[PDB]
Amino acid sequence: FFFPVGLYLPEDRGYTTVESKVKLNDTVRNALPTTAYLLNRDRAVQKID
Amino acid sequence: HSLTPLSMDVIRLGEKTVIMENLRRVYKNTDTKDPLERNVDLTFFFPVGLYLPEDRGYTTVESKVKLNDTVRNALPTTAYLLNRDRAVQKID
Amino acid sequence: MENWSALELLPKVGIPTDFLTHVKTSAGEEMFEALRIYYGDDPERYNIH
Amino acid sequence: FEAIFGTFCNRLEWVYFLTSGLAAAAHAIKFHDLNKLTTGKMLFHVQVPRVASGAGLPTSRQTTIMVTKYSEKSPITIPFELSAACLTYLRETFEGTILDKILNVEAMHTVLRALKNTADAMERGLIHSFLQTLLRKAPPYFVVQTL
Amino acid sequence: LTPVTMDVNYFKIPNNPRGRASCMLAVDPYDTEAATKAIYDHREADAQT
Amino acid sequence: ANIFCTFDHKLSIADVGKLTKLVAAVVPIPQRLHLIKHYQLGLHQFVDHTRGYVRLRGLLRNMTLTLMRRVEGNQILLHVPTHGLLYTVLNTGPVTWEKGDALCVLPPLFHRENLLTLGQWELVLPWIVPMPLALEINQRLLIMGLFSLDRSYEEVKAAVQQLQTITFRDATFTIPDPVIDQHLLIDMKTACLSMSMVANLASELTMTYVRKLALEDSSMLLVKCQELLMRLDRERSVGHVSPDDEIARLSALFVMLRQLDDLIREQVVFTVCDVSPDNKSATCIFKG
Amino acid sequence: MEANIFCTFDHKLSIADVGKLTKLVAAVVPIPQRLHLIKHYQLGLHQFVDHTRGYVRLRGLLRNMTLTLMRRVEGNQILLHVPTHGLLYTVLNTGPVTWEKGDALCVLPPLFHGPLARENLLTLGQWELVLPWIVPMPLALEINQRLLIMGLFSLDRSYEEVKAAVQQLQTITFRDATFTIPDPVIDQHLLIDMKTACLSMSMVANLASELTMTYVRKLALEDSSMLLVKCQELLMRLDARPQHVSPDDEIARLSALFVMLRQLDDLIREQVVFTVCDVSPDNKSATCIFKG
Amino acid sequence: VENATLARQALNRIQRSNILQSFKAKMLATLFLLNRTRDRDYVLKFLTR
Amino acid sequence: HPGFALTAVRTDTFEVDMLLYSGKSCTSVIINNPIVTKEERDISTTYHVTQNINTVDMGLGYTSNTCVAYVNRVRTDMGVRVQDLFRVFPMNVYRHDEVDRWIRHAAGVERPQLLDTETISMLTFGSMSERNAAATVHGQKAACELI
Amino acid sequence: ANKTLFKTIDEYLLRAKDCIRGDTDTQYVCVEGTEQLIENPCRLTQEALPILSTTTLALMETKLKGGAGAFATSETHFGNYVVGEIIPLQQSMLFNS
Amino acid sequence: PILSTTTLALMETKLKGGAGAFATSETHFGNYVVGEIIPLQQSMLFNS
Repeated sequence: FFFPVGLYLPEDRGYTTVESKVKLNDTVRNALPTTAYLLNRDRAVQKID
Repeated sequence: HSLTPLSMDVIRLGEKTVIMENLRRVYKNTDTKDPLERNVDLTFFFPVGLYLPEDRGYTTVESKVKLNDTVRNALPTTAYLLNRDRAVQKID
Repeated sequence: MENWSALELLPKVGIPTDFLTHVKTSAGEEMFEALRIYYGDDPERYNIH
Repeated sequence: FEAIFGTFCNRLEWVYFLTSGLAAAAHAIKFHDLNKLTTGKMLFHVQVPRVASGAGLPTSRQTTIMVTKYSEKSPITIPFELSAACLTYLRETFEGTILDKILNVEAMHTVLRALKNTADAMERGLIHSFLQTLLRKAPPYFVVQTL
Repeated sequence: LTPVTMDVNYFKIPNNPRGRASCMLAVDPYDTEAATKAIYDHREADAQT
Repeated sequence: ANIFCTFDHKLSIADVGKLTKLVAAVVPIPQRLHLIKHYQLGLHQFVDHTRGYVRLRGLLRNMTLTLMRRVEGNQILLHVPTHGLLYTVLNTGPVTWEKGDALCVLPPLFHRENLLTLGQWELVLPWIVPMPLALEINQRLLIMGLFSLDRSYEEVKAAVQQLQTITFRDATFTIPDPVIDQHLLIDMKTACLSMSMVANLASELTMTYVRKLALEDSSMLLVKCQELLMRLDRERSVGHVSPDDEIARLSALFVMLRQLDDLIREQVVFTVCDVSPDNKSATCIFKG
Repeated sequence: MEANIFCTFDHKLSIADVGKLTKLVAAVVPIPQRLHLIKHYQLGLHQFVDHTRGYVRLRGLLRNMTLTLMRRVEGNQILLHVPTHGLLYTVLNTGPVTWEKGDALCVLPPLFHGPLARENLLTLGQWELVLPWIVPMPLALEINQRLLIMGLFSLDRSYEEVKAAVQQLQTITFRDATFTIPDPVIDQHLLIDMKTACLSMSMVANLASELTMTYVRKLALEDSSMLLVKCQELLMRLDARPQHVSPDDEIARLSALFVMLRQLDDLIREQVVFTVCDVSPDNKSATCIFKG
Repeated sequence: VENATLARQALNRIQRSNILQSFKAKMLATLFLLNRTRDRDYVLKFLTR
Repeated sequence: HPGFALTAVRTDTFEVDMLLYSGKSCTSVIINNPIVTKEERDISTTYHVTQNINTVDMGLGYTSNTCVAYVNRVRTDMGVRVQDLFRVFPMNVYRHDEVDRWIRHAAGVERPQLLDTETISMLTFGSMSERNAAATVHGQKAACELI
Repeated sequence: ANKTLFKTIDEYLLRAKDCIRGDTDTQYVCVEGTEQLIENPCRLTQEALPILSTTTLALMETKLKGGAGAFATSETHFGNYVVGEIIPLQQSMLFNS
Repeated sequence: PILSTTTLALMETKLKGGAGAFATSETHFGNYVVGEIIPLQQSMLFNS
């Protein structure tokens, strides 16, 4: 398996399709991710930044 | 004026009966293609850069997506397609 | 080295050999370790020494 | 020592035309002297069904239109080959020992196999040509259902 | 490591993690020159993208 | 070595008579299969409005030649002539033959009675002419290619008028121009420019290579070559190179020579020995 | 005279070598003499192949050598057959060169190829049946043209420049194969060929029609195309009515020019030996008509 | 077995490209068969195939 | 945005097998006995066999229908790789050589560096200009044309 | 090609077909009579079919999320649009796996 | 590809979703979900 962490998406062509399902407060830490969340072999939630 | 009894499969439909024959048995292990396996061409066309009138501008999607207020989103300078496999394919 | 002449001359067992793919397709793509193909009538088999 | 556990041959299936279901679409006739001909003509009496009409509506007078059909040609070809050694050991038989008879029977059997393979090739070529003509005559589903 | 601008869509489907596809069942067999051109030469385009 | 040819089209009585009246003419077929279709029979499969006469010569060089003598039922019998044998051949060009001459095959430049037309496909046969006439025709056409690029000044038009008419024994032929609508067709332009560049490139390269050969066994031939080169330079002039550039020039000269090989080496196809008021036909020995 | 040639071996033969001989039936082999009966030493090209005397010498010897097909070979009797002009023969190709329908064949000394083996087949202690390459016209005339260009360029040049020049020139690709000339050497044979080439080029420079020198330039003023861009680019490194015109003069000048060109042309052209019309789908053999 | 009837020669580049696509799709479809599906008809069809 | 709109047209090829229905005795075939023709050579002899089968159509209107039954693969990639017009029209150049070289450098199309028989044949008539791809994972490159 | 209905359709059966060699990695014209000609309904219809395309990744992502036939709808935004696939082709082919 | 998110919000949305919610790879303004191909963590390792 392979997965990315810390990618930056284009701001000029930025978009969302989940505004009707989730909302986050305005904070640059949310805007620019430095972390990737994952599952274990169990259903636990895991962190790697 | 003489007949030989041979056995095949027959379909019954619409008060007529039709013989079913799979000619795969003839063309096995030979050079010539079976003519019943045909190729078909279809032509596809799609626009890019097409401007939309803004006096009659409209949206029917606002509840599903929203875009960053940028000039790049206003002008459709690129288009996206699917490949032979279901992935996005960007043309500009 | 294999002597295909002996194979062709000697009496052979008649089997209804058949397989999913094509004879030339499997021959070209090297399903068989050793093979010899000729495209006509070949006089080489007739002479014996 | 080395071991050779057998020699195997392919008893390939034979195919014929009039034994297949495709012959039902056909109507087979044999005509040896076709090579004398440069035209094929067929005459039909396709009588037209019609309906008695009203007081004076314009309707057809005619019965039994006589449209003529021409034959379309489609020769089929296949080569088979024999080598000089095969002919030498076939006809110029040697009164010698058993090995000469081995070569004699091998040449006879290779000629038998070549002739049988060529006959099966003629059968399959007839089937292929007939199906090609059927395909080139048959319109697709949408047009015929529209008609 | 990976450039900040790497396309996010690359990670949404099964792809080669090295950024260029070398599914060498597509390359001609026993053609070392073609295989090495496919894997390394960037004057020619990638495959599957 | 026989070939059978079948028409997809529909024949008729007068059509068959026109077909058979060329009893023993020569027809070129692309490749010798046992059975071929009528589309392959003749030059009709090659011609178009953009090509020009030169290509038909080069394609005729590699196209197999074949003699025809029968009309069967729906198919035509063809025979491939073999080396060393003698055959009966027809006279199809505008020329009259004489015993002992050699024959060449040419695309037809003049013509209706040959036209066996079926569905706007036409049985266009090539020309059988003696070698001097073939050489003269090819040379005059190639020359008239040169005169096309100017073509405006009066003396050039007079010269072009003179080239068009060629006189041979007991006949005169109105050879057509190789240019239409003042445009020179593409293979004609290509061969003309290749010949001209061959001459031009040799003019430049000869001095350097005569010097380089002179450092070997100097002889009278190289001295006369050098003298002629100075003479040419003096007449023309009053009007350390990189190895790869030099090799490019040399390879270009040699490949430009190769493109012109088709027209220079006029190949013989037959030699005649029969004199006839029956001149329609003659017997020939085959060469190839 | 002889329609049959019988070659016999001094050595005892193994059944493996007899099998190889009966496999090599329908191949081409060269003979020096065209004679009834020859020993096996003077069969093949191992007799003449001293790699010190380069490719040009071997080509000159081989083009004088006569050719024959292989036949009823048995234990210590080869029975080669010399083909006559015009008949249809079956010939088995031995080189890696692909044969396609309609091509004319030429005989040349074998070149190098990628698998680097060279396959020292049929070694009778010392004697080894080296067999020539039968090549279609474009590749064979490419060998000849590249050899002549090699000789013409290489004179009065240092080995460093010549290193890159031969590294680009010696390698030829034809139908996506990879060949290279074995031994480019400047013999008196190639020197005389270059003498002929230089004389021919001088003559075509001298007697050529005056307008054919300037036709390219008139067309360049007329046209602008990739072909003509390259044509001008060649001549650029040294860079209206004619006051008179006479068709007879042009006819004579072009006849002389054609004579000179045909003199220069056959320094590269090889006399075709076979013309193909058949191919086995494995490229291993073809049916050909012989030219003499 | 699905591509059996198309190839009658050493595979063309397009043919083996289609073969590679079928390989990948069929690999990802059935990688862990009994865990992902338990229909009697589907498992019977898989076994008979 | 350049200031104009582009509309592309593309062709995609599928691999299909078809089902065709045919009418009982829809067409009649007339055949002769096979005729053999000999061609004798030194090592081997080849025999050519031909059969002049011809067909007469006995249908008033169409008697056979074809259907496009089942598709399982797309031969093309359904890609967006546009058509290289510099390959389609190789003879054309800009009048000014600097402009031509700069444009062909910006478009990423290779200019022919040296004269050879191949390039002359391609410019005059044509040849296999566009080479095979390096790895060709996605099938046949579709000709995506632009108007 | 303007002929009677029966004549134009039987001509379309006879010769109105395309041919492309299936050897090269790109579409070259086939050599005459090499392999079967490829039939083309659009040649008779003289129409081109639409293919699923969009001018923004937002709508493409929305179509991917919509798991039941979303490819067939041609909704649009301010100056941004999707062109629906009028033939259910993409989901038809991918069924084969 | 394996299900991973750049924030716990989209992880909460995935845990809220029903069967087959892991295969969708939606995005936010600067946050995104990458979806797994095989239903590995949806049903494959547990099934019970």
